[PDB]
Amino acid sequence: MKLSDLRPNPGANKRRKRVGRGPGSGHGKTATRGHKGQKSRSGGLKDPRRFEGGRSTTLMRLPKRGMQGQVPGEIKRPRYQGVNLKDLARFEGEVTPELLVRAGLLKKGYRLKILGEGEAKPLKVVAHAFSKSALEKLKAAGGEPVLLE
Amino acid sequence: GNELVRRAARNLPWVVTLAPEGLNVYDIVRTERLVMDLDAWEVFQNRIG
Amino acid sequence: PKMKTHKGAKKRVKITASGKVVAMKTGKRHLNWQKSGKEIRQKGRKFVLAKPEAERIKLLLPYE
Amino acid sequence: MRVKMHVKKGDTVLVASGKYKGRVGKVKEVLPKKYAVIVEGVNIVKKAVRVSPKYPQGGFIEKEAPLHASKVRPICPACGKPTRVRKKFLENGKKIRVCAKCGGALD
RNA sequence: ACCCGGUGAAAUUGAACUGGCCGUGAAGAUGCGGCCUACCCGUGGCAGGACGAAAAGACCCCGUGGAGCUUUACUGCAGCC
RNA sequence: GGAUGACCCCAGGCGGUAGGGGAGCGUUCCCGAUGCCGAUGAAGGCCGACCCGCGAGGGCGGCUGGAGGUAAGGGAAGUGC
RNA sequence: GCUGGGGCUAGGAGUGAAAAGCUAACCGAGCCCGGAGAUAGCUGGUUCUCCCCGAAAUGACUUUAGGGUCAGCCUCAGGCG
RNA sequence: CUGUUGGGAAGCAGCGCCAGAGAGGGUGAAAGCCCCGUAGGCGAAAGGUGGGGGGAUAGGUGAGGGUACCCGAGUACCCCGUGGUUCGUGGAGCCAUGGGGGAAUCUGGGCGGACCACCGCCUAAGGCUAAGUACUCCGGGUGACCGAUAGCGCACCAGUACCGUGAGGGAAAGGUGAAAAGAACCCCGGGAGGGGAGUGAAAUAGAGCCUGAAACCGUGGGCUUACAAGCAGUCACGGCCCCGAGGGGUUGUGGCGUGCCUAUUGAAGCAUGAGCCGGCGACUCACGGUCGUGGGCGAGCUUAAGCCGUUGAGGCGGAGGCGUAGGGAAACCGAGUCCGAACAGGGCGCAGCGGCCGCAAAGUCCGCGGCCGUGGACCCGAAACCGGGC
RNA sequence: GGGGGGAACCUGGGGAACUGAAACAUCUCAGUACCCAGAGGAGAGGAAAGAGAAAUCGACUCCCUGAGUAGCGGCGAGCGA
Ligand SMILES: NC(=[NH2+])NCCC[C@H](N)C(=O)O
Ligand SMILES: [Mg+2]
Ligand SMILES: [Mg+2]
Ligand SMILES: [Mg+2]
Ligand SMILES: [Mg+2]
Ligand SMILES: [Mg+2]
Ligand SMILES: [Mg+2]
Ligand SMILES: [Mg+2]
Ligand SMILES: [Mg+2]
Ligand SMILES: [Mg+2]
Ligand SMILES: [Mg+2]
Ligand SMILES: [Mg+2]
Ligand SMILES: [Mg+2]
Ligand SMILES: [Mg+2]
Ligand SMILES: [Mg+2]
Ligand SMILES: [Mg+2]
Ligand SMILES: [Mg+2]
Ligand SMILES: [Mg+2]
Ligand SMILES: [Mg+2]
Ligand SMILES: [Mg+2]
Ligand SMILES: [Mg+2]
Ligand SMILES: [Mg+2]
Ligand SMILES: [Mg+2]
Ligand SMILES: [Mg+2]
Ligand SMILES: [Mg+2]
Ligand SMILES: [Mg+2]
Ligand SMILES: [Mg+2]
Ligand SMILES: [Mg+2]
Ligand SMILES: [Mg+2]
Ligand SMILES: [Mg+2]
Ligand SMILES: [Mg+2]
Ligand SMILES: [Mg+2]
Ligand SMILES: [Mg+2]
Ligand SMILES: [Mg+2]
Ligand SMILES: [Mg+2]
Ligand SMILES: [Mg+2]
Ligand SMILES: [Mg+2]
Ligand SMILES: [Mg+2]
Ligand SMILES: [Mg+2]
Ligand SMILES: [Mg+2]
Ligand SMILES: [Mg+2]
Ligand SMILES: [Mg+2]
Ligand SMILES: [Mg+2]
Ligand SMILES: [Mg+2]
Ligand SMILES: [Mg+2]
Ligand SMILES: [Mg+2]
Ligand SMILES: [Mg+2]
Ligand SMILES: [Mg+2]
Ligand SMILES: [Mg+2]
Ligand SMILES: [Mg+2]
Ligand SMILES: [Mg+2]
Ligand SMILES: [Mg+2]
Ligand SMILES: [Mg+2]
Ligand SMILES: [Mg+2]
Ligand SMILES: [Mg+2]
Ligand SMILES: [Mg+2]
Ligand SMILES: [Mg+2]
Ligand SMILES: [Mg+2]
Ligand SMILES: [Mg+2]
Ligand SMILES: [Mg+2]
Ligand SMILES: [Mg+2]
Ligand SMILES: [Mg+2]
Ligand SMILES: [Mg+2]
Ligand SMILES: [Mg+2]
Ligand SMILES: [Mg+2]
Ligand SMILES: [Mg+2]
Ligand SMILES: [Mg+2]
Ligand SMILES: [Mg+2]
Ligand SMILES: [Mg+2]
Ligand SMILES: [Mg+2]
Ligand SMILES: [Mg+2]
Ligand SMILES: [Mg+2]
Ligand SMILES: [Mg+2]
Ligand SMILES: [Mg+2]
Ligand SMILES: [Mg+2]
Ligand SMILES: [Mg+2]
Ligand SMILES: [Mg+2]
Ligand SMILES: [Mg+2]
Ligand SMILES: [Mg+2]
Ligand SMILES: [Mg+2]
Ligand SMILES: [Mg+2]
Ligand SMILES: [Mg+2]
Ligand SMILES: [Mg+2]
Ligand SMILES: [Mg+2]
Ligand SMILES: [Mg+2]
Ligand SMILES: [Mg+2]
Ligand SMILES: [Mg+2]
Ligand SMILES: [Mg+2]
Ligand SMILES: [Mg+2]
Ligand SMILES: [Mg+2]
Ligand SMILES: [Mg+2]
Ligand SMILES: [Mg+2]
Ligand SMILES: [Mg+2]
Ligand SMILES: [Mg+2]
Ligand SMILES: [Mg+2]
Ligand SMILES: [Mg+2]
Ligand SMILES: [Mg+2]
Ligand SMILES: [Mg+2]
Ligand SMILES: [Mg+2]
Ligand SMILES: [Mg+2]
Ligand SMILES: [Mg+2]
Ligand SMILES: [Mg+2]
Ligand SMILES: [Mg+2]
Ligand SMILES: [Mg+2]
Ligand SMILES: [Mg+2]
Ligand SMILES: [Mg+2]
Ligand SMILES: [Mg+2]
Ligand SMILES: [Mg+2]
Ligand SMILES: [Mg+2]
Ligand SMILES: [Mg+2]
Ligand SMILES: [Mg+2]
Ligand SMILES: [Mg+2]
Ligand SMILES: [Mg+2]
Ligand SMILES: [Mg+2]
Ligand SMILES: [Mg+2]
Ligand SMILES: [Mg+2]
Ligand SMILES: [Mg+2]
Ligand SMILES: [Mg+2]
Ligand SMILES: [Mg+2]
Ligand SMILES: [Mg+2]
Ligand SMILES: [Mg+2]
Ligand SMILES: [Mg+2]
Ligand SMILES: [Mg+2]
Ligand SMILES: [Mg+2]
Ligand SMILES: [Mg+2]
Ligand SMILES: [Mg+2]
Ligand SMILES: [Mg+2]
Ligand SMILES: [Mg+2]
Ligand SMILES: [Mg+2]
Ligand SMILES: [Mg+2]
Ligand SMILES: [Mg+2]
Ligand SMILES: [Mg+2]
Ligand SMILES: [Mg+2]
Ligand SMILES: [Mg+2]
Ligand SMILES: [Mg+2]
Ligand SMILES: [Mg+2]
Ligand SMILES: [Mg+2]
Ligand SMILES: [Mg+2]
Ligand SMILES: [Mg+2]
Ligand SMILES: [Mg+2]
Ligand SMILES: [Mg+2]
Ligand SMILES: [Mg+2]
Ligand SMILES: [Mg+2]
Ligand SMILES: [Mg+2]
Ligand SMILES: [Mg+2]
Ligand SMILES: [Mg+2]
Ligand SMILES: [Mg+2]
Ligand SMILES: [Mg+2]
Ligand SMILES: [Mg+2]
Ligand SMILES: [Mg+2]
Ligand SMILES: [Mg+2]
Ligand SMILES: [Mg+2]
Ligand SMILES: [Mg+2]
Ligand SMILES: [Mg+2]
Ligand SMILES: [Mg+2]
Ligand SMILES: [Mg+2]
Ligand SMILES: [Mg+2]
Ligand SMILES: [Mg+2]
Ligand SMILES: [Mg+2]
Ligand SMILES: [Mg+2]
Ligand SMILES: [Mg+2]
Ligand SMILES: [Mg+2]
Ligand SMILES: [Mg+2]
Ligand SMILES: [Mg+2]
Ligand SMILES: [Mg+2]
Ligand SMILES: [Mg+2]
Ligand SMILES: [Mg+2]
Ligand SMILES: [Mg+2]
Ligand SMILES: [Mg+2]
Ligand SMILES: [Mg+2]
Ligand SMILES: [Mg+2]
Ligand SMILES: [Mg+2]
Ligand SMILES: [Mg+2]
Ligand SMILES: [Mg+2]
Ligand SMILES: [Mg+2]
Ligand SMILES: [Mg+2]
Ligand SMILES: [Mg+2]
Ligand SMILES: [Mg+2]
Ligand SMILES: [Mg+2]
Ligand SMILES: [Mg+2]
Ligand SMILES: [Mg+2]
Ligand SMILES: [Mg+2]
Ligand SMILES: [Mg+2]
Ligand SMILES: [Mg+2]
Ligand SMILES: [Mg+2]
Ligand SMILES: [Mg+2]
Ligand SMILES: [Mg+2]
Ligand SMILES: [Mg+2]
Ligand SMILES: [Mg+2]
Ligand SMILES: [Mg+2]
Ligand SMILES: [Mg+2]
Ligand SMILES: [Mg+2]
Ligand SMILES: [Mg+2]
Ligand SMILES: [Mg+2]
Ligand SMILES: [Mg+2]
Ligand SMILES: [Mg+2]
Ligand SMILES: [Mg+2]
Ligand SMILES: [Mg+2]
Ligand SMILES: [Mg+2]
Ligand SMILES: [Mg+2]
Ligand SMILES: [Mg+2]
Ligand SMILES: [Mg+2]
Ligand SMILES: [Mg+2]
Ligand SMILES: [Mg+2]
Ligand SMILES: [Mg+2]
Ligand SMILES: [Mg+2]
Ligand SMILES: [Mg+2]
Ligand SMILES: [Mg+2]
Ligand SMILES: [Mg+2]
Ligand SMILES: [Mg+2]
Ligand SMILES: [Mg+2]
Ligand SMILES: [Mg+2]
Ligand SMILES: [Mg+2]
Ligand SMILES: [Mg+2]
Ligand SMILES: [Mg+2]
Ligand SMILES: [Mg+2]
Ligand SMILES: [Mg+2]
Ligand SMILES: [Mg+2]
Ligand SMILES: [Mg+2]
Ligand SMILES: [Mg+2]
Ligand SMILES: [Mg+2]
Ligand SMILES: [Mg+2]
Ligand SMILES: [Mg+2]
Ligand SMILES: [Mg+2]
Ligand SMILES: [Mg+2]
Ligand SMILES: [Mg+2]
Ligand SMILES: [Mg+2]
Ligand SMILES: [Mg+2]
Ligand SMILES: [Mg+2]
Ligand SMILES: [Mg+2]
Ligand SMILES: [Mg+2]
Ligand SMILES: [Mg+2]
Ligand SMILES: [Mg+2]
Ligand SMILES: [Mg+2]
Ligand SMILES: [Mg+2]
Ligand SMILES: [Mg+2]
Ligand SMILES: [Mg+2]
Ligand SMILES: [Mg+2]
Ligand SMILES: [Mg+2]
Ligand SMILES: [Mg+2]
Ligand SMILES: [Mg+2]
Ligand SMILES: [Mg+2]
Ligand SMILES: [Mg+2]
Ligand SMILES: [Mg+2]
Ligand SMILES: [Mg+2]
Ligand SMILES: [Mg+2]
Ligand SMILES: [Mg+2]
Ligand SMILES: [Mg+2]
Ligand SMILES: [Mg+2]
Ligand SMILES: [Mg+2]
Ligand SMILES: [Mg+2]
Ligand SMILES: [Mg+2]
Ligand SMILES: [Mg+2]
Ligand SMILES: [Mg+2]
Ligand SMILES: [Mg+2]
Ligand SMILES: [Mg+2]
Ligand SMILES: [Mg+2]
Ligand SMILES: [Mg+2]
Ligand SMILES: [Mg+2]
Ligand SMILES: [Mg+2]
Ligand SMILES: [Mg+2]
Ligand SMILES: [Mg+2]
Ligand SMILES: [Mg+2]
Ligand SMILES: [Mg+2]
Ligand SMILES: [Mg+2]
Ligand SMILES: [Mg+2]
Ligand SMILES: [Mg+2]
Ligand SMILES: [Mg+2]
Ligand SMILES: [Mg+2]
Ligand SMILES: [Zn+2]
Repeated sequence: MKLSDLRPNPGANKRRKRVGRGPGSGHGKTATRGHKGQKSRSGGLKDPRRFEGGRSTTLMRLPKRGMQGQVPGEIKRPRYQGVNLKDLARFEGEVTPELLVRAGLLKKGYRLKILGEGEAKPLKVVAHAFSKSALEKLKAAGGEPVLLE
Repeated sequence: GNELVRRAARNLPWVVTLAPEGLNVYDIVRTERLVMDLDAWEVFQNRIG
Repeated sequence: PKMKTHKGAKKRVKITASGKVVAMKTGKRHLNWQKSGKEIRQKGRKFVLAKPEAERIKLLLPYE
Repeated sequence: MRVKMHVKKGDTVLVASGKYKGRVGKVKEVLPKKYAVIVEGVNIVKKAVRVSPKYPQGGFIEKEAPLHASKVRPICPACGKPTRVRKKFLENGKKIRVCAKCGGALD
């Protein structure tokens, strides 16, 4: 295998579309922009995601809902992330927040709550909270739920 | 990893010289043959492990 | 530079788990006295935005 | 700072390349700015001269044309061979050109 | 002005092998149809046509274009109380 | 059919502006290349009624020119008027 | 009254026996450089080849009407059949 | 080193040799070994630097107990007007301060987003402080940077010529040849210019100099043209010329035939643009998004800045990001959740293929491509607006 | 001792407008362009009357990140710790 054999698979590297390069190309002259109007201009239209030709927009006619907050901003409160029993299936012995963090299950800065999906395993699981069903299943499967403060 | 060896071979038109920390596929594919130290073979196996 | 989130949308709308866009029904902010209980009640629910408009609004929320 | 010339007026050199290759002669002049040497009876050209006080009867004269200095190799006064030059430091402790084939001074 | 010797521009110019009538044609045709007329090339003249040249109509409208001006338009500011 | 873009056979489609899609040509530069073509003549220029390609193009030959050019296969753009 | 020489007043400012006159051959706001590649929903222009498909000039809404957003109509990929 | 072809060898041939040096530039063409260099080493009396090393010096240093002396004033602090901050008057704190009022010395005071209490944090109204950061007039190194309309405005005697009262504006213009060997001398000519001679491998390389396209101008030749109606061609046939059952050139007659581009419902159009030729000339890039796609890995995927290495070598780095759970304004609950009195009803949500193996896949990372957002964002063009100058 | 100069860079004192908001005034552009003063090879900042919830951290500067998050906003365009 040498350099002259090194080759991308079909489709991996595709040719660009080049416009305004002649009649034969299919993209000459107007360069696929049609004739005149704002959209054909350099700079083009207002943001198509929002603007609607001057009329009150779809978005702006909908009502606001909920607490939007106010200065000085987000109120610090403990935050929970749920991990399901099924996600605990891979572990042995003792599971803790730091282990679930490391496994890629639990995000940092989040308190750990166990949720009921899947089957419980006889494990000592250490967490900041449990759903009712998670608690039931873990007891029944012979595990030891330890509740933090 | 032997500097003395690399210095002796480096000026040869048909030889490309590398320390094992520098092993890279462009240089492998460039050349018809691969020649390695047992020592170099070892850091290589560590790298791909 | 990275896209900015449109806060006007972020305050009016939510992207559901399957990527639908849900908003509060319009038309009960005021002038309600002569509106039937059926009107008030039904306008108190969320509704799913029509597909073409939802797609536009989602594009305004690149980090949700 | 200065043009490096491996040859000087008027050591004996071999003309190693060009129409006059193989020729041997003394170095009449050295012209660092063109990096060139004049070698006796080598690279002769026919030059037209006007009827003048300098050249009554006029006609043509013969001239030695410069040679690119790399075309020229000094001949060792010791072993009589064309050679590259080396530098040697004396006790003096000056530096001299010496022949590469044997070790003789070229001056 | 014209002719001979000397020197020698310009706007303009898709290319041209560039006629009349009656028609037709984006509605006023050297250029299409039918017919009529017409050997090839100039020089001095005339201005009817080439919708002749010049100037991206200055009228008129349009642009959520501009500028000067006005006021009991709006909102400010100087200044004065 | 044959098994796979191996080529053959039968059949049907193939006017086209805005525009969508597909497949290619060529230009500059990099890897290939410490290679290879090159003064027994590079690039560029001028011919050609010749060869290949649907075409964009590519060969080849004669002349000019006088020192550079650069393959199969890939990469990147100041890439075609 | 005219006029030489030496001076002063300038850009929303000067100066004006008043014409929006004049302020270095175009002044309803000088010139130069800079913001600056201002902005231009307007006009113009937009460059190699071949192959398949192939529109619209409608509706709703729009300080909108020669511009837009959505729908309709075209195209390509995957799926259904 | 030799031979060989050549004006010339470095090409080709034979036989060698160096290499910690086969980066690169030259030499008459294409050279590791001819030259300048390159690898590897060496070098400063003088001046500059010296953040590294060494040495001085300045400076540096207890414990309880009592005393309540001191601890930055038109200051804090409150009010009024305003600025800064993400904060546009907002529940509006904090930091700064133009005006008015105006303290206290630790049992003093400021802060933790009005305010109050509690609980903490901190020590205002004096000053200094390397390094890590920014820039590029200057020197150097290196380009999937330019190659004389490009690249700086300037490769060249350019911020020049020239334009402008001035501020200011602002060009064009590179190449003989290996070597000047740059053409003695003769000939026509006042000179210019040329013809010989001569140099050169080459002189349509002769200095108005490499190559030398195109428009454009001319000389010579072939065919053709003065009864003819034309977007200039095309199809056919015949004549003549040329190269040798074929082809090339030319065009007499006959047939057919409304330039190109733009803009338009519609143009040959008497609608736009273009004298002709050559060269310059317009859909890009960064970051983010969204689909598609080629791979990697897969309940996981992936690193950023840096750090080490390299000197066209790659690696380390898990901070962080996306994903693995949703629903609710939220408290919160969770395979559910929200509305509700509801165990009602509804909204938004929740569940691979083969013989442990393979395979496929959520997802995610990277490449590529379409399109979108932000920037001048396809290119060219205003009238104007503003600032500082003249 | 000062004065004046220096391509950018830096700090301070002043400080627009086009533009964007498909009009426009708050808002944006932007504390940008520009003017001025000063500094130096850098400049600024700097040793908590800090942060802000961790029973925590420990000068300042700079890069990554946090994060287009928190918030701000004719709650518009946008702005943005
Ligand atoms: N340690 C090494 N051999 N490094 C690679 C070679 C270094 C240098 N580029 C050479 O080829 O001579
Ligand atoms: Mg590409
Ligand atoms: Mg692209
Ligand atoms: Mg394509
Ligand atoms: Mg292309
Ligand atoms: Mg084309
Ligand atoms: Mg296409
Ligand atoms: Mg098309
Ligand atoms: Mg066109
Ligand atoms: Mg266009
Ligand atoms: Mg298009
Ligand atoms: Mg397109
Ligand atoms: Mg388009
Ligand atoms: Mg167009
Ligand atoms: Mg149109
Ligand atoms: Mg159109
Ligand atoms: Mg157009
Ligand atoms: Mg139109
Ligand atoms: Mg238009
Ligand atoms: Mg359009
Ligand atoms: Mg335009
Ligand atoms: Mg533009
Ligand atoms: Mg626009
Ligand atoms: Mg309206
Ligand atoms: Mg929030
Ligand atoms: Mg704060
Ligand atoms: Mg146990
Ligand atoms: Mg090498
Ligand atoms: Mg080597
Ligand atoms: Mg190699
Ligand atoms: Mg190498
Ligand atoms: Mg809002
Ligand atoms: Mg409502
Ligand atoms: Mg209400
Ligand atoms: Mg209310
Ligand atoms: Mg009623
Ligand atoms: Mg009722
Ligand atoms: Mg009622
Ligand atoms: Mg109700
Ligand atoms: Mg996020
Ligand atoms: Mg999420
Ligand atoms: Mg020397
Ligand atoms: Mg020789
Ligand atoms: Mg000899
Ligand atoms: Mg000496
Ligand atoms: Mg006469
Ligand atoms: Mg005359
Ligand atoms: Mg003609
Ligand atoms: Mg005629
Ligand atoms: Mg009629
Ligand atoms: Mg007409
Ligand atoms: Mg008529
Ligand atoms: Mg006629
Ligand atoms: Mg005709
Ligand atoms: Mg006709
Ligand atoms: Mg006719
Ligand atoms: Mg007629
Ligand atoms: Mg007729
Ligand atoms: Mg007639
Ligand atoms: Mg006449
Ligand atoms: Mg007339
Ligand atoms: Mg007349
Ligand atoms: Mg006419
Ligand atoms: Mg007329
Ligand atoms: Mg007329
Ligand atoms: Mg005209
Ligand atoms: Mg006129
Ligand atoms: Mg006009
Ligand atoms: Mg115009
Ligand atoms: Mg007009
Ligand atoms: Mg007009
Ligand atoms: Mg007028
Ligand atoms: Mg008028
Ligand atoms: Mg009108
Ligand atoms: Mg008007
Ligand atoms: Mg209006
Ligand atoms: Mg309008
Ligand atoms: Mg207006
Ligand atoms: Mg106005
Ligand atoms: Mg004005
Ligand atoms: Mg077709
Ligand atoms: Mg296709
Ligand atoms: Mg190609
Ligand atoms: Mg090309
Ligand atoms: Mg390059
Ligand atoms: Mg190479
Ligand atoms: Mg090469
Ligand atoms: Mg060869
Ligand atoms: Mg030849
Ligand atoms: Mg080339
Ligand atoms: Mg050809
Ligand atoms: Mg040739
Ligand atoms: Mg060369
Ligand atoms: Mg080529
Ligand atoms: Mg190549
Ligand atoms: Mg290739
Ligand atoms: Mg490759
Ligand atoms: Mg271009
Ligand atoms: Mg007087
Ligand atoms: Mg006077
Ligand atoms: Mg006077
Ligand atoms: Mg005077
Ligand atoms: Mg004045
Ligand atoms: Mg005065
Ligand atoms: Mg002035
Ligand atoms: Mg003015
Ligand atoms: Mg002004
Ligand atoms: Mg003004
Ligand atoms: Mg005035
Ligand atoms: Mg007067
Ligand atoms: Mg003037
Ligand atoms: Mg005047
Ligand atoms: Mg004005
Ligand atoms: Mg004037
Ligand atoms: Mg200026
Ligand atoms: Mg600007
Ligand atoms: Mg402009
Ligand atoms: Mg405007
Ligand atoms: Mg284009
Ligand atoms: Mg069709
Ligand atoms: Mg309609
Ligand atoms: Mg509507
Ligand atoms: Mg309407
Ligand atoms: Mg209107
Ligand atoms: Mg109308
Ligand atoms: Mg419009
Ligand atoms: Mg649509
Ligand atoms: Mg259909
Ligand atoms: Mg579709
Ligand atoms: Mg399909
Ligand atoms: Mg030769
Ligand atoms: Mg010979
Ligand atoms: Mg030889
Ligand atoms: Mg050999
Ligand atoms: Mg090397
Ligand atoms: Mg080399
Ligand atoms: Mg070399
Ligand atoms: Mg060679
Ligand atoms: Mg070569
Ligand atoms: Mg060499
Ligand atoms: Mg060295
Ligand atoms: Mg050295
Ligand atoms: Mg003490
Ligand atoms: Mg004590
Ligand atoms: Mg006291
Ligand atoms: Mg204090
Ligand atoms: Mg004091
Ligand atoms: Mg205050
Ligand atoms: Mg503020
Ligand atoms: Mg404030
Ligand atoms: Mg508020
Ligand atoms: Mg505040
Ligand atoms: Mg407080
Ligand atoms: Mg205060
Ligand atoms: Mg105050
Ligand atoms: Mg205290
Ligand atoms: Mg106190
Ligand atoms: Mg305070
Ligand atoms: Mg306070
Ligand atoms: Mg605090
Ligand atoms: Mg608080
Ligand atoms: Mg307290
Ligand atoms: Mg504190
Ligand atoms: Mg300080
Ligand atoms: Mg230090
Ligand atoms: Mg410092
Ligand atoms: Mg520093
Ligand atoms: Mg630097
Ligand atoms: Mg430099
Ligand atoms: Mg180039
Ligand atoms: Mg080059
Ligand atoms: Mg030039
Ligand atoms: Mg230039
Ligand atoms: Mg040239
Ligand atoms: Mg330039
Ligand atoms: Mg320069
Ligand atoms: Mg220039
Ligand atoms: Mg120039
Ligand atoms: Mg000059
Ligand atoms: Mg002037
Ligand atoms: Mg002057
Ligand atoms: Mg100027
Ligand atoms: Mg030359
Ligand atoms: Mg020369
Ligand atoms: Mg030569
Ligand atoms: Mg004479
Ligand atoms: Mg005579
Ligand atoms: Mg003469
Ligand atoms: Mg003559
Ligand atoms: Mg002569
Ligand atoms: Mg001769
Ligand atoms: Mg020859
Ligand atoms: Mg020749
Ligand atoms: Mg020639
Ligand atoms: Mg020549
Ligand atoms: Mg040459
Ligand atoms: Mg020439
Ligand atoms: Mg010529
Ligand atoms: Mg002739
Ligand atoms: Mg007749
Ligand atoms: Mg006849
Ligand atoms: Mg005919
Ligand atoms: Mg026939
Ligand atoms: Mg024939
Ligand atoms: Mg013919
Ligand atoms: Mg014929
Ligand atoms: Mg017939
Ligand atoms: Mg016609
Ligand atoms: Mg027609
Ligand atoms: Mg055309
Ligand atoms: Mg046009
Ligand atoms: Mg038009
Ligand atoms: Mg029209
Ligand atoms: Mg019309
Ligand atoms: Mg016509
Ligand atoms: Mg016409
Ligand atoms: Mg007209
Ligand atoms: Mg026309
Ligand atoms: Mg028009
Ligand atoms: Mg013209
Ligand atoms: Mg022409
Ligand atoms: Mg051209
Ligand atoms: Mg694009
Ligand atoms: Mg770009
Ligand atoms: Mg991009
Ligand atoms: Mg993409
Ligand atoms: Mg991707
Ligand atoms: Mg991977
Ligand atoms: Mg990883
Ligand atoms: Mg993030
Ligand atoms: Mg939520
Ligand atoms: Mg409730
Ligand atoms: Mg439910
Ligand atoms: Mg359901
Ligand atoms: Mg897989
Ligand atoms: Mg994947
Ligand atoms: Mg898109
Ligand atoms: Mg921009
Ligand atoms: Mg711009
Ligand atoms: Mg752009
Ligand atoms: Mg764009
Ligand atoms: Mg003006
Ligand atoms: Mg304005
Ligand atoms: Mg104005
Ligand atoms: Mg104004
Ligand atoms: Mg001013
Ligand atoms: Mg001073
Ligand atoms: Mg100074
Ligand atoms: Mg400041
Ligand atoms: Mg100051
Ligand atoms: Mg300020
Ligand atoms: Mg400032
Ligand atoms: Mg101002
Ligand atoms: Mg404004
Ligand atoms: Mg703007
Ligand atoms: Mg803007
Ligand atoms: Mg905008
Ligand atoms: Mg606006
Ligand atoms: Mg606008
Ligand atoms: Mg306006
Ligand atoms: Mg504005
Ligand atoms: Mg601002
Ligand atoms: Mg600036
Ligand atoms: Mg200064
Ligand atoms: Mg520094
Ligand atoms: Mg400092
Ligand atoms: Mg302190
Ligand atoms: Mg985050
Ligand atoms: Mg701001
Ligand atoms: Zn010797």
